[PDB]
Amino acid sequence: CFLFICDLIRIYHHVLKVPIHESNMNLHVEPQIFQYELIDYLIISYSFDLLEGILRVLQSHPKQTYMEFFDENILKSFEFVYKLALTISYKPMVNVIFSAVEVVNIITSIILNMDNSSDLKSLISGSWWRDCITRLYALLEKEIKSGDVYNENVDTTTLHMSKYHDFFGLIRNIGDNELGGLISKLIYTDRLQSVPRVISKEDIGMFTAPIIGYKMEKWLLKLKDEVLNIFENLLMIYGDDATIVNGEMLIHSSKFLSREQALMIERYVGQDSPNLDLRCHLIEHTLTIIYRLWKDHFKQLREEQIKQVESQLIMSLWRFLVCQTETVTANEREMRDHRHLVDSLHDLTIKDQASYYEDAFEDLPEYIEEELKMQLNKRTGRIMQVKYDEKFQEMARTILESKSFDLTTLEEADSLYISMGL
Amino acid sequence: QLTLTTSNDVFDTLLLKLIDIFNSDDYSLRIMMTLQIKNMAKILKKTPYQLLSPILPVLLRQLGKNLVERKVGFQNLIELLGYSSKTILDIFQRYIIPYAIIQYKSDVLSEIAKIMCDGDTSLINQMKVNLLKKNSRQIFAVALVKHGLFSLDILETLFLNRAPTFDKGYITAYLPDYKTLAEITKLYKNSVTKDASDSENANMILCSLRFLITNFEKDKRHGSKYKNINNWTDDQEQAFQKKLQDNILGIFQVFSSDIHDVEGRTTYYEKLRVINGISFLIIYAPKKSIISALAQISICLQTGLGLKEVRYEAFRCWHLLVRHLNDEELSTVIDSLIAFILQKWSEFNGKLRNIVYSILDTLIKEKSDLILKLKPYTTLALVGKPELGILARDGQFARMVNKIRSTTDLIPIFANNLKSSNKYVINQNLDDIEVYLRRKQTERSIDFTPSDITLVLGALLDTSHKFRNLDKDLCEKCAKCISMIGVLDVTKHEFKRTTYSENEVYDLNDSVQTIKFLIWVINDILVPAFWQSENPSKQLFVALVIQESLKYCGLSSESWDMNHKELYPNEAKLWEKFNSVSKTTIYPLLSSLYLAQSWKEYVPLKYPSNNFKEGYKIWVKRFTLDLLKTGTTENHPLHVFSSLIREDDGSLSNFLLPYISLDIIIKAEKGTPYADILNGIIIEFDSIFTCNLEGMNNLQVDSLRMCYESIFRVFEYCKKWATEFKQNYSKLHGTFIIKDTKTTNMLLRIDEFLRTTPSDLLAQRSLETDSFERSALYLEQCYRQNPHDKNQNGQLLKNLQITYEEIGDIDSLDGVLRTFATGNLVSKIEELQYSENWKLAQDCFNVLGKFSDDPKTTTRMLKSMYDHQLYSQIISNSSFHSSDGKISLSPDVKEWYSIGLEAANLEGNVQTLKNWVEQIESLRNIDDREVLLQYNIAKALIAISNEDPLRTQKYIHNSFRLIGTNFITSSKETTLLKKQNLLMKLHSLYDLSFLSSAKDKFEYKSNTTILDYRMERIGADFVPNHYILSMRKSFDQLKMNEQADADLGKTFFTLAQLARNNARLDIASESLMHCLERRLPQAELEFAEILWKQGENDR
Repeated sequence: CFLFICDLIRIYHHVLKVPIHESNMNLHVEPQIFQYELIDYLIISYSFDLLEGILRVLQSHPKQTYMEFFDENILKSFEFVYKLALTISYKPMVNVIFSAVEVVNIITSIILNMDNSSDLKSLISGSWWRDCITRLYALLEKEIKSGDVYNENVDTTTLHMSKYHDFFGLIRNIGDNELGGLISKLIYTDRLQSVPRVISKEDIGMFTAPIIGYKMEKWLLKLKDEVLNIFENLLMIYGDDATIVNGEMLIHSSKFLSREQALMIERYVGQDSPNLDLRCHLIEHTLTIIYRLWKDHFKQLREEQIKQVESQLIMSLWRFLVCQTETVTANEREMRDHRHLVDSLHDLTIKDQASYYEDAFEDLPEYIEEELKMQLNKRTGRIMQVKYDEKFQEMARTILESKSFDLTTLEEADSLYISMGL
Repeated sequence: QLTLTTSNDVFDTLLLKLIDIFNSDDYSLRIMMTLQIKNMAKILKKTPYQLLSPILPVLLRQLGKNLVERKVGFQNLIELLGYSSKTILDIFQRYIIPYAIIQYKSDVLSEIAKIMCDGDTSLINQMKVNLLKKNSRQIFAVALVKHGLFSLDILETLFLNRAPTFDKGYITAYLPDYKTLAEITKLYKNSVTKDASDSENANMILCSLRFLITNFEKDKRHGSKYKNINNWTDDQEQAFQKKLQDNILGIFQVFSSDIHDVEGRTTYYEKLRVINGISFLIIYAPKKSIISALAQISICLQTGLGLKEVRYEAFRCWHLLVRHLNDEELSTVIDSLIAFILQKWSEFNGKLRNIVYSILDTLIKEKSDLILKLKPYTTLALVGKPELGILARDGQFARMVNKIRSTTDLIPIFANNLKSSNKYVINQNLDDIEVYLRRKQTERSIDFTPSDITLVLGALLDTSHKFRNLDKDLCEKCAKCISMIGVLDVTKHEFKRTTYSENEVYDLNDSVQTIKFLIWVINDILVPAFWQSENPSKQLFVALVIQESLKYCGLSSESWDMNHKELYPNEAKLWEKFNSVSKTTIYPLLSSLYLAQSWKEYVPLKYPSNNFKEGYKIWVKRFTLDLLKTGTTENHPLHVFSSLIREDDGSLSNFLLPYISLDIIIKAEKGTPYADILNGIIIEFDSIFTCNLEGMNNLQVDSLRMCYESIFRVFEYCKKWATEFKQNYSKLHGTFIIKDTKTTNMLLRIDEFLRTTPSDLLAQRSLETDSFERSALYLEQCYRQNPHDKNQNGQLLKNLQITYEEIGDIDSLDGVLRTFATGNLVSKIEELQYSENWKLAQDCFNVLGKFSDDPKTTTRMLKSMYDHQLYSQIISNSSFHSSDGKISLSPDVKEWYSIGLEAANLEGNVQTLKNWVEQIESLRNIDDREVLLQYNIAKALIAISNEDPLRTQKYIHNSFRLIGTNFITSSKETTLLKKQNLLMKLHSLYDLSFLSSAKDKFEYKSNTTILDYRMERIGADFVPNHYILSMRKSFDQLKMNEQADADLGKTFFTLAQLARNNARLDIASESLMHCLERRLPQAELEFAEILWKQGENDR
């Protein structure tokens, strides 16, 4: 079934290969039909979702039997369809990007949790990985902006989730399912036919809620968590040095960490979106993708590639070590006045969780809500970009301060320490 | 993020303030600035190089003072830019080597040699001396202004120690080079606040101009006294003004070279200092020398306005220019930026709107002579956009506005403005016409004189035909303006028709007609192309050609025009044949010295290698260029014109093709390659005709039509030239036209040129073109030259009737059918459908149409129905309705659907129109150019029944786009008779948008009266009258308003009394019977007139 869905997608060669920009003389005098486009969008989306489903039911088998699935043909076919999905020069369909990185996650997850790990790794050529990881980098350096998720804008920089493919799909419910009413309106429902019922393309789109943009940000932030999660996995696959655990996980991940801190501090604090926390989880996650790269894999972190990011690595670590001062929180009384400013949405979330959806949140015994006025406070600290968690302060400390490599000299280091105190 | 809120001046100043604290020797500031610069770069979607490259000529400029100490700072700058230290240095060598030299003698030039070449083993002496020779012009400039080195021994000595291998003292006599003057005047920094230093350096470059141009060979050494300003006597000021005008067009050539940088060599800092040099030459120069080269700075400031970051400095340069110049000379260039003001007004921030207000108030107070009565379009354009708000500013200007609108006839100055080239003025003219005609409809008195509206209609048709493959939007609004004009009466409205004229016949062998052709080609096309150019390279090439042609005409080198010579009566009477709008722009460049050969990269290509697959405009330019450089040899006066056709849009190549090809014709006794390359082009014509024509979509076949037309033109020009050559040979050289057997040998080669790739194939490759009169000409020529008594009249006729049945002529078609074509009886049947018994042929075709043997005998029935307005019978045909729906993808069925859509548009019935486009939208890829128009009109009508105004506006605008690109063709070639079939569809597209845009009956009644006013310019032919009234009928019975029904009864009564006056009471009755369900009290007389025209008298 996996081989059939892979060459089924290479039959549907042209859905994932529409060009970036059309002709200036591309006259939009046309029947403006959507029904055939809706058919093969459903074909491609359900096909990639079936690839994800085949690999998780193969993931659920007992761990001695994975060699009955994999051969050369599986990996060459998925290499083709993975180059097809995470596109470069064509318009990206985001529906297939989710499943096409979730498949890579299932692969790197079972490589870890099997016994005959070599005969997968011997079956995988390094060219497969160094074609995969560059596309994962190029996915990771894209932007997530709610005001132009659903807008059509400049390519390969904003994960945009186009208007003309906005439905759920098989595994996960990814949009608002605006094109689900048109699935039932694709047939005549009192007739036995072959050609589709005609759907006009320009009727859709009617403007009432940007909340749809917020939950699509939530899915795209989970997508970036997924990408650097499989970075975290294939660090652990190739613990020894290879072609692919090769120092650009300092460059791209440190670019990502530095910018998702910088425009967090410049733009997101006090914007009362629900997607702050996960967005300040990504930085909180990707430091660890720095950290064990720094601690356990320094032998490939080459001397030139560290100087490619000497700005951004040191600045990103410094925005964690700035939080050891902590004259901001220091009490209880004004921190809840901060979470009335930045984190009212999670107050609504925890009240609806407490009164409806959690067994332990009733008849609160004066130790379970002292835990709440501990953890909401450390949460709103982690949102306010001052006072992160202490463990991440240590992990950022033992890269900057520790003497594995001269990031700073001692007369350059105390020039950073004086900008906190110290 | 303080910088992110700024614009060009403040933005570059703040980027400099970013980088001088980037290198503020604290580690924390350096790492934080690297991070913020890189994030600021990536949130602008720019690499940090192209973020900081507009200030790298300023940033590391002072690093040339201190490069040996601040190696770590330049190291930080190169690791921030992400390039190598050499690659940013040879591209910015222009800016620091003029300061690396002139500083103290223990130079950084050894270190810049150490970077600019790798290692000591790469020899630094020759690379040092040729980088010194590379940008020596800027070094000379910096030596003259920034330090005042006005002594040649100072320059020579300070060169020869910095480079002991430097050539011949300095690179000799290169100081009065145009490039040195350009680099002098680029350093004119200026501001709104005139400083003592800003006057100091201005006086310094003015005195360096006085050093370089007026007495150079006298004062190569005695130059230390020229640094003083006020020791300049007035007796040598006119020598300065004389040497300046002979040394100013080439420095604008250097300016034109380094604005329009075709290789991406520099940023816009060069463009800024070019505009500063333009501003200096506006201020500190004589008045004549800017009136001289005005059309240089015109398309310099045009590219300055066009690029985004240099807009404000270019507006300030115009603001300088607009006040230092009178009114009768500013008319040449004012439209090209009034249009840019109006069409790009929206993105102007506060500062640009302030400087453009400062343009306009200066223009309306001090210089109202240009705006009010020298060209009145410029005030109505500014009043026509109330977003800008002219009238609230002055008020006294409105006293001139509210009378200058009335007293100025405005159509013929829309005429010559629509033949422009830049897109801004032909968006402004279209946005002004679509307001002007909207005012003239409700004014109800737009003129129709038996200053004609057909001038602007032909201008619009030429405009839409020019841009059939460029910018669909202005073809949309162009076709919308055509629809606002509507259909003209074919009798009392006619185009220009300038062929009974001088007729473009010019013998290029005698001088006395060669000079007349050159003055005509300068007057009509070269002088307009000299102004309306897009890049300045084309404007310089036009300047070169229009100089060298005058040098051929004996007017350039000898100087006579000042009226102190006066001994040239022949030359003055020759000069008089120009007109003043060409004289005032051709007068400066008599004494110009343009020299733009660009030789020895030409590769004369063998001919039958076709260039069709690239396009038409590539093909005709390459073919014309392969002609005129292989048959001319530098003294035949068409030689310089090759510089025009490496940047042509295809127009000028198409103009010159008959002349150079006819000159290649008249070379004899084969011998030379001149006839051999003739054998190159004949087979090239064989490459044109004997081609594929399938396997390509509707773009490459249109290019093939253009390739047809471009070489039909040379055939009719060879014929016209040979006939006039016989005529003026027998006219003046004696009377009896036979002599010498060599001019006859000239005349034989057109005869084997007009009989190569011969007829039956000119006609075949011309009736598909749609120039049907030309195809009729070739069909008759291949009738007579054929011995017609034999049986070749079977294959000749089945397309001969095609070349009459849409040409508008009938009485020869009916004469062709009843002579030598009397075999088949079906041929005798088809004569009925043009001779008043057409319905006798209709029901014969209907039962021939139920044989199901051929597809074309069905579309013959459908076209014979459509030509006789049987629309309800077309939509009820069983050839479409199998049971309810229709058949699949369409080889010839689309020609059926093109009818079946169109009649469904003309019979307003929402169900048979709605299931019809339900069947259309089941298709896959509608390739057909004709189907999609009537499809979009159909979906516009379905939306107009659903009471949805913006949706039907969207679909009618789609219909305007499709007509303005595809269906519309060139004017001034075709008639109005063949254009009328499209004008009726445009007049039926405008009134749907005009009736849909109405929210109440109060304006709907006014809309109906405006349309009934539009039913008076229509004329009195039955086909467009019935078509437009049928479309109002189809509107009024999809919109179920009661006022729409009261309109609908009126439209049925007007259809009835229309049709009974046109002897077509077959549909007058079945339109009048709709007025009885409405029960009008006027149908009792209308049925009496229908009974009277029927024949029965007593009833």
